[PDB]
Amino acid sequence: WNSSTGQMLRDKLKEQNFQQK
Amino acid sequence: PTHDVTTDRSQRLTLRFIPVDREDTAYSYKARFTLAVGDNRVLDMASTYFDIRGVLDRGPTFKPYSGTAYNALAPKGAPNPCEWDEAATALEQQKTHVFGQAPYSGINITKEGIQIGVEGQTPKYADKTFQPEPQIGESQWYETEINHAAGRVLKKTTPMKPCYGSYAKPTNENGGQGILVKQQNGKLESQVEMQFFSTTEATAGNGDNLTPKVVLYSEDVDIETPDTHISYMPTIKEGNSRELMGQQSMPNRPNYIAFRDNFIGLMYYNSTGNMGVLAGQASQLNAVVDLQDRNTELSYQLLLDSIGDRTRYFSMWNQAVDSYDPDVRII
Amino acid sequence: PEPQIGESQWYETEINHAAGRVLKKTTPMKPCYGSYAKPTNENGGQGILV
Amino acid sequence: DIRGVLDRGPTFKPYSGTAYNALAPKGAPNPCEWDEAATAL
Amino acid sequence: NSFDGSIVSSYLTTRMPPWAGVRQNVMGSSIDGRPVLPANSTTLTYETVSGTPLETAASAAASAAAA
Amino acid sequence: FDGSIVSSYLTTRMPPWAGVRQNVMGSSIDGRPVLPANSTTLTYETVSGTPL
Amino acid sequence: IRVGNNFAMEINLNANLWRNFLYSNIALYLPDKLKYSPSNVKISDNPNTYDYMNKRVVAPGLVDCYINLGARWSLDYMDNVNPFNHHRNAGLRYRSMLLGNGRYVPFHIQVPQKFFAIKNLLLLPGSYTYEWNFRKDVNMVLQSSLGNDLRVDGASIKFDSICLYATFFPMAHNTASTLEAMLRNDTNDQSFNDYLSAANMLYPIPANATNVPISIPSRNWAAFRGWAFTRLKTKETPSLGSGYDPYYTYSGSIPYLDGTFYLNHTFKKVAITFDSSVSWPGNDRLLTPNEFEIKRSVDGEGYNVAQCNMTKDWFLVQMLANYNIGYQGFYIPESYKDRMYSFFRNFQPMS
Amino acid sequence: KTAVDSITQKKFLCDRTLWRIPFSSNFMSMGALTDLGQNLLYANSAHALDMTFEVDPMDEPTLLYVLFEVFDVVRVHRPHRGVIETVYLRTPFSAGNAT
Amino acid sequence: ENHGTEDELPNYCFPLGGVINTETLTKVKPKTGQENGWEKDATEFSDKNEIRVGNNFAMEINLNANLWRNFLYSNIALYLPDKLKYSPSNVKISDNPNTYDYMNKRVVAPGLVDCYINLGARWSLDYMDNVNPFNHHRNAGLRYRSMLLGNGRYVPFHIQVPQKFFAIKNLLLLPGSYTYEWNFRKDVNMVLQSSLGNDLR
Amino acid sequence: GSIPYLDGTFYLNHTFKKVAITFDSSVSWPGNDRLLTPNEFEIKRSVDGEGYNVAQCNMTKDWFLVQMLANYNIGYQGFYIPESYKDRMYSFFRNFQPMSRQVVDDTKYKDYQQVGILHQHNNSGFVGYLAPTMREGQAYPANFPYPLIGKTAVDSITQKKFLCDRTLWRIPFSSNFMSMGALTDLGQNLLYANSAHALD
Amino acid sequence: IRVGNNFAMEINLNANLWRNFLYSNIALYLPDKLKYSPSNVKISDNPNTYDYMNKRVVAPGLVDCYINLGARWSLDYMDNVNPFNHHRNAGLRYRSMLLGN
Repeated sequence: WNSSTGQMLRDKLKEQNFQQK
Repeated sequence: PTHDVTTDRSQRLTLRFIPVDREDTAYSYKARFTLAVGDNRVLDMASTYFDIRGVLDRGPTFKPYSGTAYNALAPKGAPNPCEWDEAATALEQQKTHVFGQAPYSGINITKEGIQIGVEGQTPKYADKTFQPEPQIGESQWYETEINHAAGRVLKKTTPMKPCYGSYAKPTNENGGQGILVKQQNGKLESQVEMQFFSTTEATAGNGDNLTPKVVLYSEDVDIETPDTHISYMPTIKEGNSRELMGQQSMPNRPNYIAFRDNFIGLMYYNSTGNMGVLAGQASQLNAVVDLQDRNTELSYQLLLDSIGDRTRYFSMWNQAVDSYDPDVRII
Repeated sequence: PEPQIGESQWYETEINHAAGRVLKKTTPMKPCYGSYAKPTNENGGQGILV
Repeated sequence: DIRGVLDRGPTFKPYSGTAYNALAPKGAPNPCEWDEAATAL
Repeated sequence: NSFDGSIVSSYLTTRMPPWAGVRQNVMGSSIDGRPVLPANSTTLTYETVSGTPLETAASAAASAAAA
Repeated sequence: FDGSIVSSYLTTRMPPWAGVRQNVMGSSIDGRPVLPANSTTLTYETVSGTPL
Repeated sequence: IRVGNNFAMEINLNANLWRNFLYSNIALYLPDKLKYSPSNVKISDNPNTYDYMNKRVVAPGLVDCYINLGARWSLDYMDNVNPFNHHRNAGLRYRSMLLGNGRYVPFHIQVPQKFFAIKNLLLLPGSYTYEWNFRKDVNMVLQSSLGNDLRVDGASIKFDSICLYATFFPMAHNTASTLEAMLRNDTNDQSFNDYLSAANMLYPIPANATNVPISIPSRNWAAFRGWAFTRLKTKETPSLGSGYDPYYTYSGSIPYLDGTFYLNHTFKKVAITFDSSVSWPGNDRLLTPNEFEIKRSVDGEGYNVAQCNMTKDWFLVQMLANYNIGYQGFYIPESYKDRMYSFFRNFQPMS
Repeated sequence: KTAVDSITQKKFLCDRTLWRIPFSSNFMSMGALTDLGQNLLYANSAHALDMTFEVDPMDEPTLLYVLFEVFDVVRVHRPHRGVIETVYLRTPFSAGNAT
Repeated sequence: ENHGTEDELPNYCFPLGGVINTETLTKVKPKTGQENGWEKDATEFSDKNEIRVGNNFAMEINLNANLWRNFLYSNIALYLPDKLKYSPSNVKISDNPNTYDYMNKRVVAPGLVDCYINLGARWSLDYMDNVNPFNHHRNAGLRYRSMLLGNGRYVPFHIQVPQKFFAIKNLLLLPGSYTYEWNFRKDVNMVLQSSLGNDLR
Repeated sequence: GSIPYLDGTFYLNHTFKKVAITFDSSVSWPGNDRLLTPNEFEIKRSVDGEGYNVAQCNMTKDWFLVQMLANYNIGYQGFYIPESYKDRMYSFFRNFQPMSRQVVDDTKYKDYQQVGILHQHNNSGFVGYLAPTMREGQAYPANFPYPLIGKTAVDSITQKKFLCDRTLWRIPFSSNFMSMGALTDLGQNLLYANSAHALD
Repeated sequence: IRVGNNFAMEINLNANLWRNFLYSNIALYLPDKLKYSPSNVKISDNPNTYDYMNKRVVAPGLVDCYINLGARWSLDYMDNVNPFNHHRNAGLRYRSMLLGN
């Protein structure tokens, strides 16, 4: 757990839709 | 589909064109090729590429690994076990002081050094070369009296250095270090002296078994500090001194070296001085008219961004794209 | 005498003349962690003007 | 649809590291008393 | 310089000409690391080919002449 | 010493908007000294709290 | 037997790790003017040498664990420093490791053709000559996380042999012949256009300069498309024109070529004037109908948006030009329109 | 509780991007050839342009790079075997003297 | 999900001076003739030298377990329902169970959640199951806005808000003159969002 | 452990050297001299350089071309990263991994010393000897990693290899290696669909 | 009163943390021909028993922080070792924790 816990949490957040409809 | 797609006659897929003219220069390189296209096929120039190979010297200042490589776990101020000359005020008398450890716990000490073990009935003694290895030490946390101790310590000849990052290449397969200079026919004998010590309490032991309690094996290694620099030298003067004992090290800054993304700049683009030429060999009029106002590199960069995702790495074109860590740009 | 500057060498040197800063009994004790005291003089000292 | 009982066996361990006195030094002995031969002299 | 409070660039500027040694005057460097004096240095008026390595000392030629 | 004409290069029109000419210690409404335009402390907005 | 608790020592971990990361990855990359030379240690005289930037010390106090604490706010000194010249550059890391990890490295690489006229050209049968030139300038074809002048250090590159490879689709001879015949009419002629479709020009800016004028003589603006501009550090764009330009004593990113610009927030205003009298957008379109006010710092009429200091007009112009968004309410554009170099993806308000 | 008086600073970053000022009437991308580029006021008679950039001060010397976006087209033609003839063009900032 | 800590190797602190418990020793030379004889060194070699026998003094700490324990505590334990935490001793604590001071001075024993809770199990704690999970300092959505306004107590601000009513959020307003009055809310607890839910009012 | 025959997590997929296909003991299948080495496919080239290598690794250009064609039809119009949807998890380009490193040239180094594990001391004096036990020994400069950075970097040689896990090498039975349909054209000629054949 | 600086001890943090990652995540997965049998401790004769795979020890010196420094490399011994039979397997972790612990 070596980090700033910033972008790390936002990246954890990236598990959602993206490309199209 | 069955017919009218692929030919049946023996036809190759990839053609390798040997350069016809080539010219080296102190700062450039020109290659020329005779692109021949068969009489019944069409070549898509997009598949063409220049395959190169040669020697690349990254230079002394290429350190791709952040931090050190030698004795990293050691404290950044811990000095290597060393001896050094020092002005003596007792009675230019230059007495020497010794600072070092002794992790090895042997059985007995004689004038031949520590007795590592027994062989048959004859006592066996450690080799001057490597046998009191720095790594092997006592393996019991609770203190136990050691009546015979051994260890290695650099002579005053070798410059003193912090343990952090200090390294000296080995000389003999057994993992020792030690200048192998000899002044004789077999001019490769190791010059390792054994230094003996006893308790300061043992003074009036003349005739008494004033046995040496700790024996130190002295070396002279080719010490190096490859990737670290001193961050605090207490005294400007050179040589070895008690003052210099406190010097502290620090790893050198990381520094990566590689080719440009998409091999940018390796080919001469948008410079009419050195312009690529493509022309039908029957004539010779170049069909590539390039200006100095146009910027082909950036244009290809933006085009690649437009077509494909600019995050996947393709090692062939060296397509890895520069990017900073967002937690560094914005705190 | 300034909080941060001190002896550089870890090598013991048995200083014979030493100095430092200490809080008087007027100021309540508190622990180091978190302790803050606004500065008064431009040289960075904390102090208390009367 | 299956219902039943399985035994993962004694050699199942999903967590690395230990469960007890994890912070303790790996050489620190428990407070114990033992017997030994005595050379009372 | 009594704090001249004039606009730092009021005259018309001209597009930087794209060729060597006109972008700025800084101590340059050779291809292999030799230092190069700035563009506006006097000593760059002429040309210094400075081909240093002569042909190898023809002591073999002297011996051949002797023989 | 110098001995060259003051202005040989062509001279462009002064842009009309504020803070282009005469970089000096300006002053906001009701005192409040304001640093000149080419000072690095004017690359970002600086809004205060209570307007007193 | 021990009486009382066991002797032990304390150390904060997370704070220490945070300090280590902050120092290592920011404090060492401050502008050199904030660092000072060491004591009793010889240092290189040339400021571009690796040695100078390695043995130069920077006090940790400048950036400790308590800098702008609680705030998402880039440091002042760093937002002008190139951020790509950083040993955490993911692409640079990947490329450096891909080449290897030693000082002396043989290489066998394949270089594509980028010139737009022939980049996708469909060459027909015949005998064609093909010659190109390659640089051996280390400062130009190599990239260094520190930007130090490589050739001063002693980096060198040598070519052994260069060959050309081309792949032919084994098209059936009859169809290939028909296609060749059909592609040589006066009508079925191939065409291309450079993707940037530009005309780059550059203009010097003196140090500590505020205003930059520009003029073009009586051109004919037919089929003109639009403007596009940014700002570069002169210490870095390299003089493309000749061959070796001696003076390119820097080896980091090349925002003129790599496309990694970073000095785009230093612009304040842009004025456009045709025939020295008319302002181009000057049909009273913008709120300030004569300038493209990008960031107004002091002014507080209430024109900045995004809780930052970019004016509404400039934000609207960027959004319109990039995604045709702005006349029917702002909203995050789709990932399929916001590429990596698109405006929105790199817009970061701070406070 | 003992917080000191406050001030506020706001700035922004925008990297890897080029500021764009499209030469269109409504700034929208309604085509490769913008409508304003076809106006008789611009397509017929000559004009001259003056711009002005006001930029932040920096210690290092810097350069402004302006990129007049222009059409840039190449047409490749091939009458017979081993014959390539190309016709270049860059319409707004035309390049090349003729005869 | 407590996958445990990868603390196979031991981690050791060390004296910054290389070694501490040194022993003052004197160089001794072998005698002549007498095999077991030994005479102290008379040639110039300082008779007082510091040497360490055996391994160097050092202390141990399990880093990789301590990091996990700190994370677990700071991100779960302090967020347990108040009925588990006990009030401190000799410390003047607030009385309102919503004031930030009460939520800050309440001490929760680390034993409730330590390194060994549900070891190897992927299982949310039953207590935290009903507790609001968004009221947490790791809420990226909250943290982004909180830092966007700034890290100070006194924050001048400038915002833009949308119109969200479905009937006019997309109305194509034809030419004319219209009145467009709308209300706004001044209650702190409604327009501000806290990570702990403390009564801002 | 995972059962690559079932799970699909193949991992020993980078050890193949060459594959030779022969019909009726006389005819090699890619027999119209399509490949650079037309007699047989060359998956990875061993220590040998005469031009054939791609992607800064030890895979020959012909094999890379064949894989890319079989998986994405890329290759007759210049290589480029295929679309995301075509590059599924159990696909080729996703798991392609070229590597490289440098080690000490044991021959062209004037002072080489093959030091085994039993006698290399780094971080000496602060780690257990050959076992994760308490720290032991004395501090000392070290001797094992031979450096490859700085003025004292030793002479070096380069080793290149690659990994391609959870994937299958594919050799389509089509006249141009490209996927034109489920029923490949070469699979329905009146030479492989009329008379018998045998394969080696 | 204290004279001079305060007593203290030093420990490299990130270097030690990496040792662990390397060791605990790779060094234990080297092929058995490198690991050597322990001393004065029993061990199953069957080389497939969990006890054999656990009791057998592997020297940290094989893979410490200084292995192939700066090189994006895969250990030769590990090239042929199955990489999915590893306790970091995300799918295996999820499937094991789904049933319980």
